Amino acid sequence: KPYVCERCGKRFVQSSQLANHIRHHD
Ligand SMILES: [Zn+2]
Repeated sequence: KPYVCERCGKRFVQSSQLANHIRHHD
């Protein structure tokens, strides 16, 4: 899955979790 945190370089299998991840960078 091409879903990686542009903000810290961590990626996720789930698009939801990646957005959840980056939501914590908001
Ligand atoms: Zn991140």
